[PDB]
Amino acid sequence: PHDPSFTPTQLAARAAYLLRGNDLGTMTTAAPLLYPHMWSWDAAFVAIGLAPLSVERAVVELDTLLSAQWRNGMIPHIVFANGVDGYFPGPARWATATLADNAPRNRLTSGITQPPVHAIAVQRILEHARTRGRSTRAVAEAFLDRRWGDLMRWHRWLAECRDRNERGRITLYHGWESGMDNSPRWDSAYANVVPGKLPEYQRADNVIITDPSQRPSDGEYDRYLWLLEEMKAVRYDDERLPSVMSFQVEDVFFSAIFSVACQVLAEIGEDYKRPHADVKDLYLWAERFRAGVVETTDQRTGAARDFDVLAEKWLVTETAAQFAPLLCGGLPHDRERALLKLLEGPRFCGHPDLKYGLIPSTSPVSRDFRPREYWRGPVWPVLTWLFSWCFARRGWAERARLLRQEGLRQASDGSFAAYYEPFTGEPLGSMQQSWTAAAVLDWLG
Amino acid sequence: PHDPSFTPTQLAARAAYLLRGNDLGTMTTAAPLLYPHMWSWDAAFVAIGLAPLSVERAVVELDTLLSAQWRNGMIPHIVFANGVDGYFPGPARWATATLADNAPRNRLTSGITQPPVHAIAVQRILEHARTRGRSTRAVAEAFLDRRWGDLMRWHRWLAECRDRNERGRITLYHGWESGMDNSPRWDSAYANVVPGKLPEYQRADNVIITDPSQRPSDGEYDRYLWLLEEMKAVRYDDERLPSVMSFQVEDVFFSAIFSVACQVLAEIGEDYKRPHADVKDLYLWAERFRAGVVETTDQRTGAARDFDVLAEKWLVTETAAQFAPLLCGGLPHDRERALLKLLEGPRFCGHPDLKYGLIPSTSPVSRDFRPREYWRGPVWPVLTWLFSWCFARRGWAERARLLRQEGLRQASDGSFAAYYEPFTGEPLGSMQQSWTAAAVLDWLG
Amino acid sequence: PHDPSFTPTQLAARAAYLLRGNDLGTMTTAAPLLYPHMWSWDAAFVAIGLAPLSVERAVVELDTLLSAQWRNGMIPHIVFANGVDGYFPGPARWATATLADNAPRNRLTSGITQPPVHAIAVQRILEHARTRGRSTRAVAEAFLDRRWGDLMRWHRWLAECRDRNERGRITLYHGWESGMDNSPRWDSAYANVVPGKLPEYQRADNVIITDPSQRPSDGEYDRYLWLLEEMKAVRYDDERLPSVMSFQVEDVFFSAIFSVACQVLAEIGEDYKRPHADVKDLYLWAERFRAGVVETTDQRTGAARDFDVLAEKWLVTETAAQFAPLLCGGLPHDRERALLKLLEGPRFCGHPDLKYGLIPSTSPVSRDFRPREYWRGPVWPVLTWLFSWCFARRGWAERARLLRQEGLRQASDGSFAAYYEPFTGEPLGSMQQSWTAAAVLDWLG
Amino acid sequence: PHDPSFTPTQLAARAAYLLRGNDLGTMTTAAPLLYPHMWSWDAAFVAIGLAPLSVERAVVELDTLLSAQWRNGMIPHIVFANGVDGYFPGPARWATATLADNAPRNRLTSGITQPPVHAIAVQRILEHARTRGRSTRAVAEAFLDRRWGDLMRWHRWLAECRDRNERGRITLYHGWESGMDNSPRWDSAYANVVPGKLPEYQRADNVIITDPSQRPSDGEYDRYLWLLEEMKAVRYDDERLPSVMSFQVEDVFFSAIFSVACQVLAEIGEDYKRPHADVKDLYLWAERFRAGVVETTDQRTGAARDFDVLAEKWLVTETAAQFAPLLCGGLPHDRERALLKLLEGPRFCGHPDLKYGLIPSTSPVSRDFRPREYWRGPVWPVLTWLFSWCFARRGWAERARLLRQEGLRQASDGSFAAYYEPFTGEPLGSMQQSWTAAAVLDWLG
Ligand SMILES: O=C(O)CO[C@H]1O[C@H](CO)[C@@H](O)[C@H](O)[C@H]1O
Ligand SMILES: O=C(O)CO[C@H]1O[C@H](CO)[C@@H](O)[C@H](O)[C@H]1O
Ligand SMILES: O=C(O)CO[C@H]1O[C@H](CO)[C@@H](O)[C@H](O)[C@H]1O
Ligand SMILES: O=C(O)CO[C@H]1O[C@H](CO)[C@@H](O)[C@H](O)[C@H]1O
Repeated sequence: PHDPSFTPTQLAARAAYLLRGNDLGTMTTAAPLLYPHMWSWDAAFVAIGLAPLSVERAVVELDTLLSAQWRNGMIPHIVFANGVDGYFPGPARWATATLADNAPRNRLTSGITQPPVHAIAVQRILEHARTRGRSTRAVAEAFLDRRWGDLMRWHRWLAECRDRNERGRITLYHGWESGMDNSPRWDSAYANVVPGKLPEYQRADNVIITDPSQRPSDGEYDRYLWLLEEMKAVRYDDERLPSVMSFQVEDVFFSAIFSVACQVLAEIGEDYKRPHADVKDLYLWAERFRAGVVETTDQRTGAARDFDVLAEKWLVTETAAQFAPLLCGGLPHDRERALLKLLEGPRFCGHPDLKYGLIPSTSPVSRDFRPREYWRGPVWPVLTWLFSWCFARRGWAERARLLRQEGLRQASDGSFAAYYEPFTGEPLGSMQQSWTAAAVLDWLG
Repeated sequence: PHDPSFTPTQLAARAAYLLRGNDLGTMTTAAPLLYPHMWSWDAAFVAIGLAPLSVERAVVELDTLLSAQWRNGMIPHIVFANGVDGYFPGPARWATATLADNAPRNRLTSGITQPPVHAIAVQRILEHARTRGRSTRAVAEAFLDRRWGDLMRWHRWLAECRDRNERGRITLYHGWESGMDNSPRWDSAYANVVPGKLPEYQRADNVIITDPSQRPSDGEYDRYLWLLEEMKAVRYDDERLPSVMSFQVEDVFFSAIFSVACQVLAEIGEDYKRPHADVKDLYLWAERFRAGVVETTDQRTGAARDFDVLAEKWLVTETAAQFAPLLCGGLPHDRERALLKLLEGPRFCGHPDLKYGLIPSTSPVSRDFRPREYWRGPVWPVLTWLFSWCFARRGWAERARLLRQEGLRQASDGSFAAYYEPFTGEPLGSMQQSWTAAAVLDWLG
Repeated sequence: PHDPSFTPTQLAARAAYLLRGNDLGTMTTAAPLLYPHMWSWDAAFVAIGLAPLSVERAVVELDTLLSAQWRNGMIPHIVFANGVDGYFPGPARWATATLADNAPRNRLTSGITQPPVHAIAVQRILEHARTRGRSTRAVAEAFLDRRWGDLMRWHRWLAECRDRNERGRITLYHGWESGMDNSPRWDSAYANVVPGKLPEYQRADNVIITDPSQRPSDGEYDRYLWLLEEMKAVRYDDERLPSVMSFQVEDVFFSAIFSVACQVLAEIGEDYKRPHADVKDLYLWAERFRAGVVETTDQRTGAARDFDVLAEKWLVTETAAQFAPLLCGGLPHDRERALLKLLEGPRFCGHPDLKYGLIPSTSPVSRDFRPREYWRGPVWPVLTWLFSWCFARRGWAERARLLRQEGLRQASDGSFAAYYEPFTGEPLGSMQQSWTAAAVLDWLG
Repeated sequence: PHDPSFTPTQLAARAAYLLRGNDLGTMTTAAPLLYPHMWSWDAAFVAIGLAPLSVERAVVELDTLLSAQWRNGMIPHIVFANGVDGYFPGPARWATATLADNAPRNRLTSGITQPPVHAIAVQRILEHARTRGRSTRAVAEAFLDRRWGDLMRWHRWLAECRDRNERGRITLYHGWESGMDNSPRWDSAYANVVPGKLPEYQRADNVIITDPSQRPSDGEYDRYLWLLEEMKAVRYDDERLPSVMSFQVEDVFFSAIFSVACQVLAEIGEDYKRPHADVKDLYLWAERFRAGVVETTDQRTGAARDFDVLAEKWLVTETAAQFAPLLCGGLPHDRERALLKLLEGPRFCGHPDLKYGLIPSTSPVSRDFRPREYWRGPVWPVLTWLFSWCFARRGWAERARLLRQEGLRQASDGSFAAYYEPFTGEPLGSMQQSWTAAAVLDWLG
């Protein structure tokens, strides 16, 4: 009644209880109702949240994700659970098992990718394992032995097939690959997707999630599905995709994450005596994509811009993706101070109506802002976690601590919502979201 | 390495993670390997540990236990899980489904009982539910509606069938019913059990638990099983059991718990407008068994004694059961001060070699003390929990806090062992014990 | 900014910082400017707050107060700091140094008393000292050797001089002695106090606290000061006050505190082998004042009433003092359930407009309620602490816990105010009150 | 008894209690009896410890130190408390009031300096103040207005007067200025200090700390005091010290601190709009001293070496000062990995006999190691704090965390010692050291 918040220990217990409840055996669902399968970057966050509970089970999560890796290195964004339906588009719609020569054997997966946060999860598992003694270190190190080459092939497929022109930015062929499906970032690119006649479909996500204010519209999923048809018509061939996709964007946030991931993976490889050629490639990619992120930035504010490859125009929007350069580094001193000022000022974390000092997914003063609508305004604990972890790595200890502290306060209701209304703090969307429990577990220490 | 202990939040998360991992769906195993079924007083502790995580699931645990209640009110001490084997004596050995007219339908259970801590679990669920708002209160109150009469019938069967002469003490027909199977308390009663030819058996608990120093011997399980044959030969008939059992003891610790349970259940019934006749009976039983506990006590020390009904002699041993009167109250002032002095002095919590200020199951200076052997010396977190909760209820706030604090320190290794070596703090016995996680969760708040 | 409150460690640090900043050397001021001297029941709370910081300095605080005890055993309610002004009425107005034959020789004091919480402070000092090792235990035990006789003389003075008819209630000759100067409890008794020729004066208290809504009015002060003239005219002679005092009330809250204090001090004397005749006297007084409190109570609700000795009339008001019987026990079971229901319902802690689940000094629905006016409504952390500590001693562990939780949450702003607006939570009166810091330190542990 | 340590809240409270008890009013003593005056780098730590208690009082502590700054910008290492004795050498021995033209007019000080951690204290004060609201921010900002020029003059004095050749390292004329009086770093430099006619004296430091194994020897003090005679003979003239001083060493640890401090103060001047020419100077010095530190380093391990200016020889010793480059950055990637390996391995933090995972002041395997002797081996919480804070600024969040965790665990005894025996954990030297309390308060948050 008077205080619906949970104590830190009650909150940690409930978060761990949620993670174990979402565990199907070898994979954790992204969320029981809305997302009853394994999602790629949710799984990396899940592995971080499991690392304080069981290094063995955190490793199993990544082991299961990488068993679904495509022949060519791509980590698909969904690994479908054995016979679980409920979700759409499902494996039948994707048809990767019969169409894609690179699809894995005895996993059903999607045909698209998602951001490479996995090296970060590996670092956190390693750091936990080193606090727990010899046998737990053995587990983490045996994992590195098993999966280092798979991780390299993941990073190499991004660097060679989604940055074909060595521009230092990752090209996406669907907004789902950004992790921020309905972000204002992609409105103008989706606006140029004109679909033909697409096979008949019954939407599945809105049956469970009632409120249309906290879900995407019906015109969105028509184009969302047309892109799937385009990929199918070329059997998900990497060499043919540029010739046919009606959606081709360089995602600057995805690219900054990849830069950071490369640097983290490189330092792991140094510490664990991995092949020198692998470490050298990872440092080369880290620097290339740092450079590719900085090339997009506004000269006065430092704001990073996405790039629409088909239209050949910078996508200028006011979302949290503008702060990509803060994650990977590389901006000139003055331009970075300018970007921190934007982050902390009234267009983002300093907006006077915000309940928490946290980063809204879209600026409240932007014309595209919708306080309830996924990535068009709400605050996402997973973004708070990622910014706070990257800020700590830049040496911004106090900024990272402020994000953690406000993130823990917002999460203390124990809804483990995927996102929160930025003004009222109302939990929104799916409750029971695995990666919000994971963020809380990693924060609480 | 330097500090193998977990922080309070890490420990709470791991405890909740263990409880959810031990959940079969509607019941929680007492321990994954050694005890893969539902045990009666473990389940009550499990429900307490679940109450901070999910009032709904805490209620389900007790709902599942009471669906196995016998026609006559007895709560059996094991509810066997659907088809899980591994344990012995199993349902085949017990044969209650075909022999006992009172056995439940579509549960497999044992034919013996275990201490009535369930009202305490109900209180803790109620107290949690009242902090969580209207819908969670509705769940707890709907449970009371469903199960109040079952709880009354539980208490009434103890009061009328295991205290047939209204002496205010519970008679047991097997040491397993005490919850402290191999306690020195029962050595002289087991010594008078001479068995015939008992059906051939292969012990199951020692296959998983290697060390014979932390398990009971082979002569113990021969008599343990002979008693089972005696109960079978009279189809578990309550009226016939006194005529035939070779083991009949009044358990003073069990009786003190029942007294406390009656008082707790009575106060619940007052608060939730249960029938007046039920509340009045519960207060009558609380006072009868308080009186029955006090009648056993040594006039100088207050130590409570068990009673061997067949031998007609007070069982004088130096175990933690001597402190039964401290739980239920009723001793004269001076005699209670004397008993607290014994509890805190060098024969128990004040012994100079103890690692924690906690109650050893048997006094280290006793001839029967074995530092590694179950209830013959080790410290059990479940006993710490129960003494600390009962002490708080007597108003001994500081004593209760000291027990909690030392219990949390001992448990901070995260083994969730059932018992610990009293001198070195080594975790012993089964790890992953549900009710040790439960105690930690309730303590941490 | 986004959350003004402090973490538990920051709060504990700031409480300790305040307590040391108010330390004049051997005494601690009740508040820096408003109350720049030693108050008697504040000093007990101060000693409780110092015990986790320094047992040696906690003992010093009580040594200093007891060095000011009158020759007849009275502990006076103010011990003035040498050569400190800024509080009225000061030493010159009281004129005890010149008029009172029983006043101390090396100290300047007031000529009235205050509630006997001192034994509770001695119990907290002893409980802290027992956890800290041998040299610290010796410090606490030497304090007992040195001051047990003084504590007995304090309790004996109250029992014989302020309960001359052995009614088991404490008579007060000034509302200041209740600790609740402007409580509605005293309104009708004050209306019968007619000041005669009262020598001129200027308040100093409302030059520091200038908001007129937070302190008593001029008219109330004229009566407060006139009572001093009546005492001074008989030179503070115990034997003459009944014949001359225009204010004579039996204070049931003070009486319940005394009952508890006697029982606490008796238990200490048993533990530390004090003379048996003293322990016997203390247990006798504990019971006598318990019965005297219960004798006052409403037959339906259990509410305790003060008694106007001059008017020979029960004083019926709706203040926190009604709950006196919950502190000391003694009510029939049914009427204590009713009384608890009154405490927890809409007239007190369950009032729907309260910011915290705490006890307002006057019921929000009483005609006498004033949300800002001292003891006429505001929430006082000192009352919270006493209720929570005494509840825990009754065995009401969850009730005590909830009051402690809500008190920490209210106190988390770090103002250390003496009282708070019950609806908005605004801190009122003087900031930096030592006994609020002390409550916070004891709660946080 | 069973666990001597304190909870985080009890520890925080006791740290704050100590800091306020050492407060003389406008300055805080370094330790009650041993160091009963204001030491310069202790005072910076004191200001860090006060910032979560009172921004106003933290600012006062730095105001008091800066009011004692010399006319040429030097911050002297002792500001003597008015009319306080018990420390030698006191104001009369130093004779700065009479001999030093640059000494302050309203203050008595020493005639040597100490490391410039002051800018780090200003950053912590500002970070605290930004979380506390408008009036508190104004207090911190007014401090900046009032003292920025003084801080610049401090940094400028070091950069121009103690690095006259622009080598980017700070020359010291007394081992006391390093903060590490008896470090093995200075042994060979001290062996070349020959006292002439040295006026008689009695130590006061080893009358308080009487165990001869914890303080420097008589022979060391004769050299310490003779250096004072050489300074006094040239009236503390910066321009003459190079010609007369028998002790002239470049201190690489002091130099790294200065590099960090310059960078911190530059960042503050940018945030708070200080003159651009000042920010430019600070960034220039930051880089110059970073390069001067790196120039000293071992080509294989990265270890930094001090330089004996008179002997023109690198000083190779195995102390914590070797790790100077980790504070300020600048090493090539490979050699910093080597240096981190040295810090974490068996020669320092990974030595198998260490009670805590902390940095001993001298390596346990060095011939110079002495487990009790001041800076020749003991673990100093001040070093832990500086390393952990600077590590976090490098982005090594887990390394910084581990040092903070081990430092809290060592400090949890509440002794607030300045240094600890590396193997047993025994607190050494003076208890009640303010800057250990300050580190604990900052760590606990
Ligand atoms: O891809 C989709 O169909 C839906 O995507 C949403 O759910 C995923 C699982 O939680 C997240 O991985 C995404 O970030 C989020 O936007
Ligand atoms: O009954 C048995 O066969 C074995 O009994 C042991 O295991 C049970 C499950 O943990 C506990 O309920 C008992 O207290 C404990 O003694
Ligand atoms: O006695 C007075 O003159 C003023 O009294 C107030 O201040 C005292 C010091 O905090 C408290 O002890 C009282 O309870 C409170 O009513
Ligand atoms: O300078 C001195 O005479 C004595 O020096 C010691 O005491 C100081 C105060 O704590 C510290 O600042 C030094 O680091 C430490 O070495």
